Amino acid sequence: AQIFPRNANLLSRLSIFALVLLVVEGILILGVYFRSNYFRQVNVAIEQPVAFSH
Amino acid sequence: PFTPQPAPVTGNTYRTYVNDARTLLNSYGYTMEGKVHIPIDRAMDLIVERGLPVR
Repeated sequence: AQIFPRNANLLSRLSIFALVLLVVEGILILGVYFRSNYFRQVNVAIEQPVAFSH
Repeated sequence: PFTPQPAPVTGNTYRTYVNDARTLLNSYGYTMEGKVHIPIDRAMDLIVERGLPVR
């Protein structure tokens, strides 16, 4: 209470928890983007110069 | 990018003519002037048996 306010305990516990969760979320971001259908161009009908129809 | 929903086609397709001719190939039958439909894999055996001319 000399330096910090009353909810410093609240903010510090939430900050350590949030740091763990953003590490987990950044790993989830990297994994999702490297497996994404945008990255590997999966289920994307890539346009050909004639538009052949199979 | 979800899996595309390919639009279900209509009109006639190749399958009607294809299975009509697949029926017409086996299973004997008649026509306008031909004496009998000799089936493929029986007419095939006959045409190798009387042979094609060689050279």
